[PDB]
Amino acid sequence: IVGASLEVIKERRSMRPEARNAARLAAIKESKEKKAAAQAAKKAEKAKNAAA
Amino acid sequence: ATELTVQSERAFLKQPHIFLNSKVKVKSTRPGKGGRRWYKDVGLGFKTPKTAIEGHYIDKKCPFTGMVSIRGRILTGRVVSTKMHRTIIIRREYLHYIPKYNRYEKRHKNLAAHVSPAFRVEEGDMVVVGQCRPLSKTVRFNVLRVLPRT
Amino acid sequence: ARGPKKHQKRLSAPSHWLLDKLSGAYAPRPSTGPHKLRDCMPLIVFVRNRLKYALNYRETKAIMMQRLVKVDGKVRTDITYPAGFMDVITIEKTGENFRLIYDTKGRFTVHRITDEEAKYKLGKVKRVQLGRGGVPFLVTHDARTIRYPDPLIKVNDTVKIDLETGKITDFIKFDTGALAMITGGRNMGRVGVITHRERHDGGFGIVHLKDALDNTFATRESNVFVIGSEKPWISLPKGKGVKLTIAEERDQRRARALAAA
Amino acid sequence: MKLNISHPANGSQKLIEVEDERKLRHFYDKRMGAEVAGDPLGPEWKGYILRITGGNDKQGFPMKQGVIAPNRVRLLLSEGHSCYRPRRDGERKRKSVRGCIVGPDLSVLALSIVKQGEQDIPGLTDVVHPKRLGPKRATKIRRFFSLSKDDDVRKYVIRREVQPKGEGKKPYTKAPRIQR
Amino acid sequence: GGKTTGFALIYDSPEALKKFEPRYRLVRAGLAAKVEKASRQQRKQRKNRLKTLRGTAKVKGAKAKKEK
RNA sequence: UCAUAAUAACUUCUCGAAUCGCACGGCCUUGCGCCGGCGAUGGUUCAUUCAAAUUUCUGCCCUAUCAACUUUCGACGGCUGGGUAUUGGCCAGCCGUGGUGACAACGGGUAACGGAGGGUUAGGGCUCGACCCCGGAGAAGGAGCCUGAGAAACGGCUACUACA
RNA sequence: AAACUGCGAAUGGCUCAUUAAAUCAGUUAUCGUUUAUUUGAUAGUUACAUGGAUAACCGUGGUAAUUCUAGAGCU
Ligand SMILES: [Mg+2]
Ligand SMILES: [Mg+2]
Ligand SMILES: [Mg+2]
Ligand SMILES: [Mg+2]
Ligand SMILES: [Mg+2]
Ligand SMILES: [Mg+2]
Ligand SMILES: [Mg+2]
Ligand SMILES: [Mg+2]
Ligand SMILES: [Mg+2]
Ligand SMILES: [Mg+2]
Ligand SMILES: [Mg+2]
Ligand SMILES: [Mg+2]
Repeated sequence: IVGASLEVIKERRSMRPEARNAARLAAIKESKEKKAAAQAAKKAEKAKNAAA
Repeated sequence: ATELTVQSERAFLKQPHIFLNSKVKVKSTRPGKGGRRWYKDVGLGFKTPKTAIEGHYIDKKCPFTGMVSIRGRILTGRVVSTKMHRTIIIRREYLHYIPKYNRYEKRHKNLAAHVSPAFRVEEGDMVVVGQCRPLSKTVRFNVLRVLPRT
Repeated sequence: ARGPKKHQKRLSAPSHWLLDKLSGAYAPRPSTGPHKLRDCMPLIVFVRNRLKYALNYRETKAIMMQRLVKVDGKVRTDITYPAGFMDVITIEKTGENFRLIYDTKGRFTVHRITDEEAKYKLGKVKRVQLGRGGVPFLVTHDARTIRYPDPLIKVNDTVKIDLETGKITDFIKFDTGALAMITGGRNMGRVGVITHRERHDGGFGIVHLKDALDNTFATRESNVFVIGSEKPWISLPKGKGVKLTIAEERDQRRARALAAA
Repeated sequence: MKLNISHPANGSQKLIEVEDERKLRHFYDKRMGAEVAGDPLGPEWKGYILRITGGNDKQGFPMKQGVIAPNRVRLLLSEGHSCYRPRRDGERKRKSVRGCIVGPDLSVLALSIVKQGEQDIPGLTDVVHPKRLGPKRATKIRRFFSLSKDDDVRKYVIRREVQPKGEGKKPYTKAPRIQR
Repeated sequence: GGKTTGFALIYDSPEALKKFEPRYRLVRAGLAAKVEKASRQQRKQRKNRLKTLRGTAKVKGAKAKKEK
């Protein structure tokens, strides 16, 4: 396809599964702290509720 | 009416949805429930003739023991022809008013009605008819009562 | 004629809409809905021609797009919505409620009502029977269907509707001595007490009423709408539908004029 | 007599003009959708087998698969047929189409390459035309890049870099709206 | 006579005026400018003239080069 | 023989939601866990609305130099089916011989679309009504049909005749 | 923008050729039928999401001629 060169498509499709597994764990982790940040932001609203 | 036999035709004549061959015999007062002859009452103060209840004729156009309901106008008349099969012709007379000359003239119309085997109709008789659904090309009425002779 | 019609010619509209014969060639042509086409009150005509809130059509259709006006507690957004007898129309921004009822001359009139009483209705029942699954139900004159009604309730009666939960709080039997208002025929706006009823087998019975002023009149059952036994539940408009003849109508008109000034 | 030759694999097409009839003799009496050998056409076509895809008459009428005649016949073309696009639901218009048996009367043939040969074509098989866009459904993307049930398909999607006209700022990225 | 009668509208806010008041009166008062358009017949001619082109009718000069 | 319920079975066989937008919420076994609001678009049956198609009774100008008409190849009625959204001589088979008329049938004329109504006045009448309201029919003359809830449609298609 | 899909295009407007129980008028029936739409009720016998095409589009043609169209590559 025009967007991706032949080398890109082969390497992308042929990425090793072990690397994919690591990629999954890496991707999930930032979302996990971001969700914990979501509770921290909710605590920020909780502090606003306490203030007023 | 005068009918020699009830089953004198190519097919077999029977009332629809009336079960007639049951192993167990049960006696009930209801007309159609037990398996014997079925009949209804039209209404409008019209009494079911006695000959209908014990008669054996089969007719799908009679208001009694039939599948036709009566609704609409009720008319009366004089029979003029009853010499065909299960249908009669009655004659109705009235007066039309001409406004310019301040007087009337007679006029008449002819009507076709279905007659049930329950009644016996002769020439020059009073009958009362009721409207029903189209039964033929030119038949839309059914006889209900025959008035006594003078 | 190759399908259903969608245009209505002026000079053919119902008389009680009170539309001028000039200033245009067409009429609102009310859309299909819960009420009969012949005797209905289109929302556009009511808002624009009677209350005079909207000058013309363009902002008249804008009003419903703002969802300001509602009928029976539910907002309607179509200009040609068929309103009818006993329906309640509520405008919250200005803060009042209206009920559509005939006057003594046979046309709809404006009638202020209080907020606490403007939250219920009542309607005559058209048919009662059991539906699918053996569940009994009834339908009234305003296409209200209600399941599990009181088994004693029969046809031609009237029932009070909450209009918020649709539950059958109360009802009125149809018998002699009740107070009724006529809804069809030439006797538009009359209110009377049932004197006695005579029936004809085969359909099209007639009923005889008697007014408070010892007047007498008769009408078909399809045009009688019982609204109470005594002390009618709803608030009647001014004049109570007594149909004074023209002689006293002119006498009272001059008496009121001289009394005021 | 023109020839429209296409290579689906490389996405490349070309048009050739042929005026010598004995080279075109072996195409005669063939049917639509058949297989033919291109050896008599010329030395550069050795080892090539072609599929007959269609053609046009001198008058401009198209060929229709399934009608056996060397002349042209009138038909009542309904909706769903090949050479008719109705302008209204259920409307049918009578048109004229030419049969599917090849003959000397037609003006242009259209055909495609089935099997690559030993020789190369100077202007047909030496270039490849990029596909304009890529897959748009989640299942298709997963099947294409051979992912598994849980692999966060959201990251794996083709991106094309587009830029504005002359604002002087950096270009941005646009995405294909994964469906389902 | 020397008396004259007309109609008046009073609005709560100027923005409320422009939200509900018709445009042509705005042009009458000078608050808003008029809209420039071609005649009704020329517009009608254009709309039906573009019914003979299929796809991307905005530019249709690609078929001018077919004659060579 | 209604609404509705129950039993024994059947079906190239249906429907019972793989759709979209705003809001950012609440629980503890803290898992990218569970629950939760208001709208749009659809969907089986009943009711309603706009209707549509058939249908009962009575009412239309002049003419007898039009007095008997209808049933070859349905004209009147009975029965069994087919077809239609349904009744019905609407159609296919079998069996009877009927139906209308001097109270004007049948036929011929109409410079005849029907009605609400216009003109003219003691009263009674005579005459007009293509035309703004209601109903019916047609798109040069005949027939046939697709799509669609709805058309025998013509600013939809097919064929013939005559023009072009 | 373009294009697929949905709805409407069977309403309006014009004319009076045919038509003498035919159309039409007032009055009845549908327990003899169809019904888009609107309105109100109403249906417990891989699932964290199934499968192939096609339009728009790129690029190449035929005919003096029309809102005529072919074959090839994508979603
Ligand atoms: Mg019309
Ligand atoms: Mg009745
Ligand atoms: Mg039959
Ligand atoms: Mg005789
Ligand atoms: Mg004529
Ligand atoms: Mg007229
Ligand atoms: Mg027509
Ligand atoms: Mg036609
Ligand atoms: Mg035209
Ligand atoms: Mg038209
Ligand atoms: Mg004429
Ligand atoms: Mg609904």
